[PDB]
Formats: sequence, structure tokens, C-alpha cells
Amino acid sequence: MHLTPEEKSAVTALWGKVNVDEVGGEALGRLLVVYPWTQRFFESFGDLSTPDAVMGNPKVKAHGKKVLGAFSDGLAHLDNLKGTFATLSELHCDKLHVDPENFRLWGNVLVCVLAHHFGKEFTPPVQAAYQKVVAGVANALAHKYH
Amino acid sequence: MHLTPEEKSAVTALWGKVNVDEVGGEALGRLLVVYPWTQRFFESFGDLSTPDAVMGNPKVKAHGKKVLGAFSDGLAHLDNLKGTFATLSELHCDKLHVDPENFRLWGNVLVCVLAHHFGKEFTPPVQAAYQKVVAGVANALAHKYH
Amino acid sequence: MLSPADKTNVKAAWGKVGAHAGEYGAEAFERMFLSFPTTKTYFPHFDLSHGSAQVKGQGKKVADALTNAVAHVDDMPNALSALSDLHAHKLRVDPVNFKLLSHCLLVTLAAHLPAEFTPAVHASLDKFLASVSTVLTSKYR
Amino acid sequence: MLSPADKTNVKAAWGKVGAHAGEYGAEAFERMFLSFPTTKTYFPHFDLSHGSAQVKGQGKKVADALTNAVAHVDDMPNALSALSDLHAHKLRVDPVNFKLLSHCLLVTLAAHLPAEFTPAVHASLDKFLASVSTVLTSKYR
Ligand code: HEM
Ligand code: HEM
Ligand code: HEM
Ligand code: HEM
Ligand SMILES: [C-]#N
Ligand SMILES: [C-]#N
Ligand SMILES: [C-]#N
Ligand SMILES: [C-]#N
Repeated sequence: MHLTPEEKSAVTALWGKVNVDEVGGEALGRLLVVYPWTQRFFESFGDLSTPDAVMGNPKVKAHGKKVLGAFSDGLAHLDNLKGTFATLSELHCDKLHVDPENFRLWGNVLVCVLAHHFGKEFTPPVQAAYQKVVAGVANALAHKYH
Repeated sequence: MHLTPEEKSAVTALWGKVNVDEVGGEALGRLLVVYPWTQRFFESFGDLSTPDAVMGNPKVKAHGKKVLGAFSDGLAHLDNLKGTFATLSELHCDKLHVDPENFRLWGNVLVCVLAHHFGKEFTPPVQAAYQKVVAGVANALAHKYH
Repeated sequence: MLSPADKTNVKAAWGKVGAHAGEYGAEAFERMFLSFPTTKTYFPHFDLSHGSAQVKGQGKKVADALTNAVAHVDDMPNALSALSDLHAHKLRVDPVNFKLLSHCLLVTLAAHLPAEFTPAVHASLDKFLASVSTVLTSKYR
Repeated sequence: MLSPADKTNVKAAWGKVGAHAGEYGAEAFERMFLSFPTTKTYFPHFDLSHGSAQVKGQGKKVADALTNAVAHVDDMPNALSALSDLHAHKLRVDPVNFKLLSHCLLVTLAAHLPAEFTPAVHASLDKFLASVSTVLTSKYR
């Protein structure tokens, strides 16, 4: 992952106007609805049978927030992504047994969510820089699978 | 990528009995036949219309050898894969514009080729260690795409 | 392919796109080119600047066939047959690029259709885009 | 799906496997489990030791449905329909695992069928395995 300083600050400028509260659940939620097999990992969260159910779940909403927090941590340490996400990598490989491929799908949904949210402000060059960040994060998290 | 010392030596013990000459073209060749879109990158090699044509091409055979050489270089520097493949990463991203996803497909064909070649000697634990090496190599090569 | 509820969501969302289909396609390419530079190589003789009429044209060409696909969502493989041979046999397009484009399309829709891009509609368009990709790469494996 | 030349190659290669189909399947699982530990989680109550009768059984169950698939290679989606709902709706199997298993199957075939695993036959079995996966994951998207 190699962002220019221009890319790093734009990413940073945008994320400031981001309310992890709502967006946190929009991303998790949409991950569950759009890639249904992921529901399997969250079976204690309750009902995720319909989009409504999922977009209504308060554990979904609460967990989402926590995830985007973790993500915000990375944005603050863009040069040390791997070291930032080492624990979480270990957790997802050795406790939850998540296939690293799903980290990629996750990065794509967050990107659609940011697009939805910021509309015309999510310009093509802004998406370009977030695509890189998102791949970086997928990679750090898969790091301790190898 | 994290191989045990047991994994590193077994990988090393097996690769010694490997003739890059033939196997080099069996892997490239099979990559072309099994994932046909890759032919696009090798259009100056001549005809690749049929398996025969591809498995008969002398540029295919010659190039294969070169690739497995490069690969042997990595096996000799398993702790510095990225630094070992940096130039080649740059080359495949900036000159050839190969999608890094195809590095994964490549690693899978080499593994089938080693299986075919060594038969019963390619035990499940031996495949496990080669799967890791192969992912490591895919990752080093994709490194300079990020 | 595609549930009936899905079909309803596709038919509807595409209605909202309406006359912006060609516009939306072009923006999807510009996004793709910027985000995944590897893709540029499939259009060597094109001016890929922002408002290139050449990229506008490929958008409409893509948006139109998507529309044709919506129109024959029950016979896509026969509906997209020619486009399947062209991209696989003559163009030799790497399957991963159809995922790249589809994703850039979703991003574009999301940014222009804020009220209509519910989780539900997002899932339907994804399965729709995934189905089109699958038809167009069918000739490979 | 699948060219006729492909079909001929599948029908033939599977003949060579013959009575080793159950044996071959079990070895494919052992390879998969070792190579991709993430997959073990789908069989929590199993003894996954080497010669486990439980893993042997899943091999035959897989080898048999593959054989059924070879037998109805022209109506797979209707031929595998029940297995499609079971893996997607009740099991919620991650699509990536079907690629993992398919690959481990190819590796196993390659090591036991040295004269028969030509580049040509390897391409045919790959497209065949890819088609089975696609049917079994159809219910997702
Ligand atoms: C960039 C992507 C991701 C990040 C940053 C991330 C991070 C986290 C964090 C911060 C935790 C909680 C750690 C703790 O409380 O100790 C967590 C847990 C978890 N993650 Fe992720 N995650 C990601 C992706 C995924 C994906 C794609 C899946 C599976 C489809 C997943 C599944 C889970 C599960 C099952 C839990 C625990 C649920 C619970 O305890 O209620 N994660 N994740
Ligand atoms: C682990 C996988 C791979 C390794 C180690 C590797 C390595 C190499 C090496 C050593 C060269 C030559 C460098 C030189 O002569 O300066 C090369 C060139 C090339 N590679 Fe790869 N490669 C890999 C994968 C791929 C894949 C999957 C594709 C595309 C489908 C590809 C396409 C090419 C092309 C088009 C050339 C140049 C052909 C020519 O000049 O005749 N490579 N590769
Ligand atoms: C759902 C996705 C897609 C659809 C519906 C689609 C459709 C089409 C159609 C209808 C044409 C024109 C046929 C003609 O003029 O005879 C075309 C051509 C073409 N497509 Fe696609 N396309 C898709 C994706 C892609 C992708 C992902 C790439 C490459 C990254 C690509 C590359 C090309 C090329 C190279 C041409 C023609 C080049 C030129 O005329 O300058 N297509 N496409
Ligand atoms: C082409 C690939 C596959 C075929 C043909 C296949 C087929 C089958 C069949 C016929 C059954 C038994 C149905 C019954 O007993 O009612 C079954 C069950 C099952 N399959 Fe698959 N399978 C495939 C792949 C996979 C993969 C990749 C996984 C998971 C990594 C998986 C996991 C399971 C589970 C969890 C069960 C039942 C658990 C148990 O009975 O203990 N399958 N499969
Ligand atoms: C993680 N959710
Ligand atoms: C590289 N071949
Ligand atoms: C193709 N556009
Ligand atoms: C499933 N075996």
C-alpha cells in the first residue's frame, strides 16, 4: 500500500465528516445482506433473515461502530497497518476462522457506503485513494493467516 | 508467510529433485490452456489455439524455464520474498499490466504440476508447505501494485 | 436466475437511472480507470481524459446492453450471447475485470441514487451485475 | 455448459478414477484441511485424523454426487438442486471453499493419474469442477 501525501490527507479530510455511529451499522448490515454466507459468523446476533431484520438489529449496529473504530485506528497509522491490525488478524484466523477473501468483500461494501453517504463528494480520485486504503487493511488482516 | 523449519527443508528437499527444464513449460503451458485469457499477454509467442500448439511452442518452453528459475531464487530467500521479487512486481504491474489475481491462479497450476510429477511423494503436508510458499510469492509480486 | 423480488428491484432502480444510464456508465469507467489502472490497457487507442467522448460512448454501449439485459432478464445467456463471444474469444478479457466494473457501477449508482439505494436494492443490483458477468465469462470455463 | 470434447474428457477421466472415487474424495479433504485450516470448521464433530471413517464417508458422498453430476452433465442445476439449497441456505458455505476443494481434487487426480492428466484433461476437469461449484453457489447471488 502506497498512498501519496495528497491521497493521505484527502482520505483524512473526508473521514472527519464521517459519523461512525450510523455508517458503522450500514456497512456491517449491508455486508450481511449482500453476502449472505457471512451471516454464519454472527449467529448469536439474532435474526438476519431479512434486510429489515438485519438493518434493525441493535447488536449489528453496536458491533458495526466498534469495527469502524478499529478502522479509524488504521487511518491514523497508515504506515503501520500490519502492526496496527496484528491482534485482529490472529483473532479472525484462529478464533473465528474467517476466510481472508471476505476482507476484500468488506472493503468494497464500505466503499459503496461512503459513496452513498457523501454522494458527489466521493469523487473518482477520492475513491481511488480509499480503494488502496481498503486493500491495505484487507492485507494486514490476512497477514497472520500466512 | 510463515513456514516452520520443517516446512522450509521439505520444500527444499523436494525442489532439488525438480528439473526446471520440462516442468517449467508444463506450468506455463497449462496456465495458458486452463486459464485462456492469459494467452492475451503472450501474443508474440505464436499459436496457442490448441493444447498441442501451446505444449509444442518453444518460446513457451523457454520462457517457462526462466520463470521457474526466478521462483528458485525465492526458495533460496524465503525470508526476503518481497525484496527478491520487487523488480518483477514493478515489471508485471507497470509494463505488462497483469492483474495480481492471476498470480494466485499461477500458484495453483504449479502445485498441480508438482503433484502430477512427484505423484505419491507430493503428500498432503508437502502440499501444505508449497501452498504457503506459493501464496507468499503471489503476494510479493502483487506488492508493487499497492 | 434472480428472485422475482430481485427482478422488481432491478427493473425499478434502472427506471430511476433512466436517461442517466449512458452518463452513469461513463462515470463508472472513469472510476474504474483511476481505481484499477490495469484496466486501461483494454482501450489503448482511447482518449481517457475526463470528458472524453470515447469513454462516454463506451458507457452508453455498456448502459444499453445492461438495459437490454434488464429487458430479457429471463433469457440473458441468449440475450447476451454475442457479447459473450466478443469478450471471451476475441477480446480475451480477464474475468476479474467484470467484477471491477460491476463494483464501480454500484459505487456510481449509490452516489447518484441516495434514497433508492437501500440495502435491499443494493443486494438486488449486485446479484444482477454478478449474473451479467457470469454470462459474459461463460465461454471461458 | 462444457464443450462436447470437454464432456468426453470428463466422462473418460472419471472412468479411470472408477472405484477410487470415494478414496480420491477423502484424500482431497485431508489435503484441503491441511492446506486451508479454515475449512475444518465446517465439520466440528468429526474426527479429522488421517484414516477417519468420517472423512472417508464425506469423500464417497462427494465422489458419488460428482458421479451423479457426470451422469447428468446436461442437467446439473436440476441434478444438483437439493445440494444447492443445503449448502447455501442451511449450511451457508462460503463460496471460496468450493474453489478450495476443487483445487485439492485436481491435485489428488494429478497425483494418481499421471498418464491421463494431460493439459487438455486438466482443463476439462477444471471447467467441470468450476461448473459444479457454480451450481452449488447459485442460491447466493
Ligand atoms: C476490515 C475488516 C474488518 C475489521 C477491521 C474487523 C474487526 C473486528 C473487531 C474490531 C472485532 C472485535 C474484537 C474484540 O472485541 O476483541 C471483530 C470481531 C468479529 N469479526 Fe471482524 N473485522 C473485519 C472483518 C470481518 C468479516 C468480513 C467477518 C466475517 C464475515 C468478520 C467477523 C467477526 C466476528 C464473527 C467477530 C465477533 C463477533 C462478536 O464477538 O459479537 N470480521 N472484528
Ligand atoms: C509467480 C508468478 C510469476 C513469476 C515468478 C513471473 C516472472 C517472470 C519473469 C522472471 C519474467 C522475465 C523478466 C525479464 O526477462 O526481464 C516474466 C515475464 C513476463 N511475465 Fe511473468 N511471472 C509470473 C507470472 C505471470 C503471469 C500469471 C502472467 C500473465 C498471465 C505473466 C506474464 C508475463 C509476461 C507477458 C512476460 C514477458 C514475456 C516476454 O517478454 O516474452 N507472468 N515473468
Ligand atoms: C457488464 C459489463 C460489460 C458489458 C455489458 C459490456 C459490453 C460491451 C458492448 C455491447 C460492446 C460493443 C460491441 C460492438 O461494438 O460490437 C463492448 C465492447 C468492448 N468491451 Fe465490453 N462490456 C462489459 C465489460 C467490459 C470490461 C470489464 C472490459 C475491459 C476491462 C470490456 C472491454 C471491451 C472492449 C475492449 C471493447 C471494444 C473496444 C473498442 O471498441 O474500442 N468490456 N462491450
Ligand atoms: C463439489 C463440492 C461438493 C459436493 C458435490 C458436496 C456434496 C455434499 C453432499 C451430497 C452432502 C450430503 C447431503 C446429505 O447427507 O443430506 C454434503 C454435505 C455437507 N457438505 Fe458438501 N459438498 C461439496 C462441498 C462442500 C464444501 C466445500 C464444504 C465445506 C467446506 C461442504 C460441506 C458440507 C457439510 C458441512 C455437510 C454435512 C455435514 C455432516 O453431515 O456432518 N461441502 N455435501
Ligand atoms: C467484524 N465485524
Ligand atoms: C511469467 N511468465
Ligand atoms: C465494454 N464497455
Ligand atoms: C461435502 N462434502
